[PDB]
Amino acid sequence: HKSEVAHRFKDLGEENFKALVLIAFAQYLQQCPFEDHVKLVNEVTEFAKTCVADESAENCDKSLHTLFGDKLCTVATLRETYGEMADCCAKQEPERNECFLQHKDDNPNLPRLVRPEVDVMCTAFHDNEETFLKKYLYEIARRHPYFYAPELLFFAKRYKAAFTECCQAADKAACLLPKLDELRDEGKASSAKQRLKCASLQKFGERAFKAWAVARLSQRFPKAEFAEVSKLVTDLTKVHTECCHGDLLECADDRADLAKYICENQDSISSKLKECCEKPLLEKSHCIAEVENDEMPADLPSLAADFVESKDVCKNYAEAKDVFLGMFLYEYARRHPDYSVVLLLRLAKTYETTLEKCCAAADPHECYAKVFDEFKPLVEEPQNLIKQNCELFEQLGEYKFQNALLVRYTKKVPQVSTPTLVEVSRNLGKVGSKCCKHPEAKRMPCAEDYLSVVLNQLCVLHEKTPVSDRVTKCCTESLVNRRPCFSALEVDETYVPKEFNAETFTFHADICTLSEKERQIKKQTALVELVKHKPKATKEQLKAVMDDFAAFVEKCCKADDKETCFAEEGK
Ligand SMILES: CSCC[C@H](NC(C)=O)C(=O)O
Ligand SMILES: CCCCCCCC(=O)O
Ligand SMILES: CCCCCCCC(=O)O
Repeated sequence: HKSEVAHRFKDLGEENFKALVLIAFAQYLQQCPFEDHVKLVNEVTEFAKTCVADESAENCDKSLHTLFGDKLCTVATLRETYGEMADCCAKQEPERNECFLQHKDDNPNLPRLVRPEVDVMCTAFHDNEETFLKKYLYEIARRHPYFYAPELLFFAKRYKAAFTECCQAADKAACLLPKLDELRDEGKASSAKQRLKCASLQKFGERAFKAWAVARLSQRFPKAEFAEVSKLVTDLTKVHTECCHGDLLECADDRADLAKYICENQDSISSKLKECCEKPLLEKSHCIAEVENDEMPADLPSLAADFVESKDVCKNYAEAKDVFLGMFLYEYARRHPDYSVVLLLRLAKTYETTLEKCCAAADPHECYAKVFDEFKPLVEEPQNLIKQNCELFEQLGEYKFQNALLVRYTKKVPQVSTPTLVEVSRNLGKVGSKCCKHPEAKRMPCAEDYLSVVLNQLCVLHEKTPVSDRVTKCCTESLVNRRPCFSALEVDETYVPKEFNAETFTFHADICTLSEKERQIKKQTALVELVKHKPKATKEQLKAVMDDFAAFVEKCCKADDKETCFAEEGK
């Protein structure tokens, strides 16, 4: 339309409009209190309704980023609270928007959300239901400034249905807590997953994201032709490009169009989409992003015919390189659902390098004749890591598997901060519980693509305050080689041991009131400092103090002397 705020308001509806606007303000301004954002969203909602009445009204023709950007600069003393971020309000679009994306804090030093009692939450949900949900959208968006905004509406919908169903049940806690705990675990999984898509677009460009899109969509939709996948790749790229840039209104509007196009052409795409297109609009897009791999068509020809033994290999490649390379990736991904997306990108990167080198000779066919043999070592490298690590996880258990990976990556890069090393290594142990139970046919695609997400978490957490050059090297190298780069790292011998500090290993009775999951994080934190202090400590010596630690906390917390057991054991 002529008025862009009117086009999104009419397409998204008023309810989703207010929600996405609140997510936009909370991701950009994360430290601003909840009451300040409510005023801004309502003033945008009031202004949006005036443009729906007449698209030729005042200020209705300006861009969505100028509107949202000007409103962000109206909150007084933004420089006082956010420091030097207000220097970017003195800029013009799209420069002002680019810096507002630069100041997004992945770790925004916010206090952990203390969860009130179930009856208190059910009371607040009954008092002001509209305010209760807005607090959920607000608190989540601050701590996850790259959250998939259309998905966050779905989490908010299930967060509402949880309180609607459980607050009427006799045992409210037995109903609500399993749903709230599952929503939190699934929520952080969606955030870290979406952060990889944004980091791929911002750091490596659209070209690196389209290659990822061609691979995963071909694995998931093997029956669709290349022109149909290229249509879905181009549209899906536009959706995530807008969401990562802050275009949350255009993003959710374009995802609804993509989910509508996919569901209207299921026969040309996949057979697994039938049961999910019967769901509501917000639930429909969620499942399609997680639907199972469609059965690949039987009797497919070997890829040597089209790409190795052909006369126009260099002719078609020189005419359209990225198109010819895109066809190779689509044809290789649809046939191998047992490969990870990242592995398929390495093979496509390997095949591209060969054509650039071999098509220059006078006899190109004789040069790239054994190009597919070059893929053999690349396929076996992740399989050996997953086979060895799953054997280590199955014989140790998740918590012990985290500690084993914790010491491993702490010795690899001891410069990274302890809180970053703890969270990343804890999520590095969850891949064992996630997909070491899978057979080898589905073990590699899930294990490695999960590692790319968790390693990218270490990438962005270290990007803000770079303390180690080896992490920065493996992060900015080539994205697809992030896991091999990190896995090929060895013990950092140049690292000097950190000086001793007795205040780090002191404790109080507050650890006893903490939850079991929060208590082991307190224990894993001391293990990182222990490995940093003694980088040459053997694996069994680390157990003696950690086994001493586990029994010493259980002994002190169970006894009657509140702070005497902890203080007397401070020697
Ligand atoms: C539970 S999340 C699993 C990862 C997600 N789904 C599948 C089927 O791969 C994805 O496409 O990346
Ligand atoms: C809106 C439907 C998008 C489907 C593509 C999902 C790709 C993925 O992340 O696996
Ligand atoms: C199931 C595979 C688990 C991989 C954990 C990290 C392995 C490494 O890079 O040392």
